[PDB]
Amino acid sequence: NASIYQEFVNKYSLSKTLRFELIPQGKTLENIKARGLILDDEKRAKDYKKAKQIIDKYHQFFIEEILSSVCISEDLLQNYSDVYFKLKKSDDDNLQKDFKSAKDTIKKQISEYIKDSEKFKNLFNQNLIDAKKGQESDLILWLKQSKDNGIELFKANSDITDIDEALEIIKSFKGWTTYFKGFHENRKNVYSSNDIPTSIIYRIVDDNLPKFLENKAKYESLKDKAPEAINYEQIKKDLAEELTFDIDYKTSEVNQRVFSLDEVFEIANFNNYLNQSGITKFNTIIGGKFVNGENTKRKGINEYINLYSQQINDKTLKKYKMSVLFKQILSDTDKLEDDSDVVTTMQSFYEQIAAFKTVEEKSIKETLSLLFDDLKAQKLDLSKIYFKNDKSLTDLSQQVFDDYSVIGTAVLEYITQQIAPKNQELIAKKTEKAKYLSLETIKLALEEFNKHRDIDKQCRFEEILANFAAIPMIFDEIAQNKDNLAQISIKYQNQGKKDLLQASAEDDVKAIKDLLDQTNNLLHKLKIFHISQSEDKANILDKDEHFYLVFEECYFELANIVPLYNKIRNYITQKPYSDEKFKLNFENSTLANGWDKNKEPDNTAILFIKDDKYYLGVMNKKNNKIFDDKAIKENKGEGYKKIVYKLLPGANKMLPKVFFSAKSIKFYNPSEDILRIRNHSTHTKNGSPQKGYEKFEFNIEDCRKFIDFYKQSISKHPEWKDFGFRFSDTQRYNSIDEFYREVENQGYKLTFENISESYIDSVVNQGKLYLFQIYNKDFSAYSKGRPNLHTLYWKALFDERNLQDVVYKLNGEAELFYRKQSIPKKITHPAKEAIANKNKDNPKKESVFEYDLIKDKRFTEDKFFFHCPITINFKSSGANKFNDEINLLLKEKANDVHILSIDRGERHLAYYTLVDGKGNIIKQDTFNIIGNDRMKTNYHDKLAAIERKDWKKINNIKEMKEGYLSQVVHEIAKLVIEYNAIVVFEDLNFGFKRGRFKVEKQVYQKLEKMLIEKLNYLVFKDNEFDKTGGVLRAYQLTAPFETFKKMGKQTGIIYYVPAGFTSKICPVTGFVNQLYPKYESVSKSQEFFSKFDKICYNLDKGYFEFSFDYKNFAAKGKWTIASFGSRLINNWDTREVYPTKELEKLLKDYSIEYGHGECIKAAICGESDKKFFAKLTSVLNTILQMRNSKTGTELDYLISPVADVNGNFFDSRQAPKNMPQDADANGAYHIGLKGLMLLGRIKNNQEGKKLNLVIKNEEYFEFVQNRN
RNA sequence: AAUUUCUACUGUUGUAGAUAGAUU
Ligand SMILES: [Mg+2]
Ligand SMILES: [Mg+2]
Repeated sequence: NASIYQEFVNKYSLSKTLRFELIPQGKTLENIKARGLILDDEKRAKDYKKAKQIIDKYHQFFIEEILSSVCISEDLLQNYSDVYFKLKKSDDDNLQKDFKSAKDTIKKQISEYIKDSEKFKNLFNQNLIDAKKGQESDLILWLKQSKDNGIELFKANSDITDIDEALEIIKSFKGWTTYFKGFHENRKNVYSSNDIPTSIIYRIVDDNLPKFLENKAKYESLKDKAPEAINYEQIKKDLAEELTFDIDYKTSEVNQRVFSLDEVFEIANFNNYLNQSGITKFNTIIGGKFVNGENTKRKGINEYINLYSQQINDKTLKKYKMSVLFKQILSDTDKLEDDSDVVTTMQSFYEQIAAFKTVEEKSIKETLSLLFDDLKAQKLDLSKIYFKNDKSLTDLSQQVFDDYSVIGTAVLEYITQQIAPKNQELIAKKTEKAKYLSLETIKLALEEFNKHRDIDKQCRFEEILANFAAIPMIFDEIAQNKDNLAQISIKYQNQGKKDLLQASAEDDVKAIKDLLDQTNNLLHKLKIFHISQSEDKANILDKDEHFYLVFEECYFELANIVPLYNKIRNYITQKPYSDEKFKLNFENSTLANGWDKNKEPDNTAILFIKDDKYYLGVMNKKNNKIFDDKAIKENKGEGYKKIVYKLLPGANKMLPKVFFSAKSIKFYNPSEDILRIRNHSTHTKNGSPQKGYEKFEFNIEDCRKFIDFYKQSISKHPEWKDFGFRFSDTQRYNSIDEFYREVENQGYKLTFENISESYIDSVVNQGKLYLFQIYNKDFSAYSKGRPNLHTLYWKALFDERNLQDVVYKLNGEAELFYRKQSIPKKITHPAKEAIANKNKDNPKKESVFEYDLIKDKRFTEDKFFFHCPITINFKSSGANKFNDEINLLLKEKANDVHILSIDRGERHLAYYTLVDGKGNIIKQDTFNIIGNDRMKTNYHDKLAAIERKDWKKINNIKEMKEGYLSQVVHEIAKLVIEYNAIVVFEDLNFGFKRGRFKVEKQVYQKLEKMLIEKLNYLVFKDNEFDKTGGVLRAYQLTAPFETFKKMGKQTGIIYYVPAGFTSKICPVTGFVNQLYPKYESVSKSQEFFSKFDKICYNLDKGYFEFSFDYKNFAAKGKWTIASFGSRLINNWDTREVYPTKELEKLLKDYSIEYGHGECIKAAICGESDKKFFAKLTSVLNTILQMRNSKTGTELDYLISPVADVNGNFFDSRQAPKNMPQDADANGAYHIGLKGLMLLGRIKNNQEGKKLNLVIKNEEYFEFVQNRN
């Protein structure tokens, strides 16, 4: 059996960055501290933190200015309003496309306007902090203007005192602009036109515009129905400052005057809002404002509606109240480093909750109590109020009705009888694909659903209303608990102390968590009402404007928990040490940007090799010529070997730029012919000719002529002449890109220069060069074991075997870092003193050490770090169309392939099954045990040992689980190569498992991702260097990871199949239970049992038999289930039940006589008694239960009611080795069967491009049943 | 209970596997 992956190696190139520690050598540290370089860069990091804040202030200013300047045409806004309001009442896919496009053209206008502005162009690049040509810095100009105009910008900021400091901080970065290269990338979004929730455009159109339109419609209707509601004269006198607007967009006339409430609500005048200042003005109009002298609040539109509602004593008028506009991004309104932060932030949050007053001017508790009481009182319109259809509704159904499926089944069935009573995608749109469901729909559906069910089993809508009537009671507990928190807060109020996370405080922490949990859970219950836009649907719906106005107002204030919850939790679970570090550049703006020899004086970083040890060194800025050609000539000696780095990147643009520019032109002497070639670009099929010259058709002789000129010029070039290019004969290539590729592949070359030890020692001794040793425990003298993979890669960079045909390449843009001391150095385990060994199975229970052992020693001392990127498979091309290649490879080699199916068990962390092409199981075992002869570690026992109330334990379990996964991906890899398999996982994107498992969906998703990334480059440490699977040749079975969503049905060699119906199936017969006896009602039970083909007693065998065809009741077949086994009945203690004896008892109890083996079907249908059918369906369900488990015994198994051709029943305990041994093994096995289907579809695919990797349940059932 | 970093460790100044850094 050859390895089907034997030739899948060196397939595609990918980048990786290796990490190492730098150990100062000789007098290096002494000189560095003497110059104080580290402290300077440390201050530079703090100045970075402040500098981000300054650049934020400039961003905020620019947002205001540009948005104030921006105008948008009335036609587009009116198109928006029209499609929007049309979309409210009727949801048409046409209006969906129309709404998206009408929205997108608004965003396009806003973005296209801002991007052409001058302040924006220099905003994200080097020119922001740097002075171009003569021009000074835009940011500095802004700061200087802010000092000249006497505005105090930074008074709010604690870090920055005054504008002079900000100017000095910004000037400090003038050559250091690269410090912000990451920062600017993140801020690039702020102005983006895409779907990002953090954008100025997104807030304008996606957030504020609908609210404004609603406010407009409420204003117009208010004028119509309530003409004297607003006092129009008085609002001008009070709010005049806000009523003043610079430009009227309706008439496009520029004049400064108070605007009429009619004018402010003109759709064209939205442009005066949409920026922070206008948003503030508008909001003041809506809600009113305060003047410091007055002592009373100036009334707003809303208060006028409120008071006029009092005069006429009408509650309807409040339905016209208006929602506040969202504040613009980066507006002037965080991280918890100590106990004071936890205490103060929590106190502030809950004080905000308690003191908040809604639009109705009552507390959140009072508002919600009044609100939900109204919903129960029926006063509200249930046609206009919606439940979100996500897990929130399922959770509601389970909460009140004790079944998650009731509501969904009820609405589906109700709508089915509604729109299609007589007899498909249409009903789905109305129910299953509906993003939000109306309360009216739920009530009607439930009533009609309850009409046919016994009063015993009925589920009532009044229960749901009572459920939400109950919620405000939670507030009382909150109010109580925070009072206790007050006393807890005082002891932890200390400013610098961390003691909250010590052991003595755990009880208080429990109190804190319980409080936060109560609030967070309260939010989760309310989350169902929230209206959240989801992609692929606008989710604009006709709604009660008062209900959602007050509810959204409460919800958004309450929703602040999740940031608070996450921050406090993160604080409690933080590790003893700290990972904080800051960048080290020694006096040089560009440190590692390239290793090139020509750029050595500029970049200042060089690499040495001494014996098997590797050293990095950095020349002092003043003396960077240390290694110039004369010096390496004078000092050549055998002590250290400096690395000579030569690279020709980007051949396509590099060759022409060098040969065809400036003085080089005269040197390289391009001929009149080849100059004609270049100008008209005849050498390129499609390329830009030199501007001013017209593109010509590709001519092959011309291209080859150009190649010849390039070769000649390479021979003349001083540096590239020594690269020793070996080129195919110029006549051989069909395209210029092939020559470029040869140039690029041979362009990277690494050589060494010997340097005397005395020269290195002296030059570091004088402070001229800083020498560090690149180190990890694999480089220690004591380390005889197997090295880290990264250690193998780093060693491989300089290996001669690698240098012949380059696999591992050295990359530029490396970085050095400094990490200060995070913890006291404590001797946890003194030497010569024995230690208990934590591993349960370890033979030696004690270990004795001659040297001290220090917990988390790496963080006890300051340390230097080095991050060096490298390129893997440099000569190989980029990765594309990988799945097609893999599928073809399987197509040819499918005779030899296997299926490795992995599943997260209920009693097992993970389980796998190797399956034959025919479907037999070659091997199955648990992943619980990770071990070699030295050590076996059982993660199942370890994990079960830990199991989780407090935050710290939950975190420890999660972290351990993720690390255990890091172990398991290797086992999977070994099995893949060994057995020639393909990995089959359950699909976690859609169709993920329902139940309770030892490994959560989120963690298992991590496992799938980790296995993808591991199979990107797969190396076995013991495999031979040159041979496949070795350091040079690593199996590449997967394309690089992209996103969880794009994993899809197949990634590389890994296939994701739906997990549905995996664990509930009979292995031999493929039996599935798709007919679920629920005992809906007596009559329905009679109909349900009547559909059975025949129900009788088998006299010879001794068990009852139920025979049926699914056609009468998704699944198809003739089954004839049996009662044979004993079933353990599912926390609370287990009892073993015998279905045969139970049925004997039930039938004997009634008139029915089974003892003759006559068919009972008619007699069963004869009884009208509730009790008979209730117990009968219960017994039948017991018969249908395949998985039986004892909670304490940790034993579960699968047995199936249907019989094979021999009449033997499948039992996991009596099962052979090629059949699943336990209940979880079944699920793994059937995941493999779905993979077998995918294997077959790969095997049989034809010239048609599309391979169908999606497995429908019908296909699943048919395949599984007849195959054996 | 030692680590470029992570998990489990003692597998002995480290052991097995994992490990794309930076940035927000
Ligand atoms: Mg090792
Ligand atoms: Mg540890």
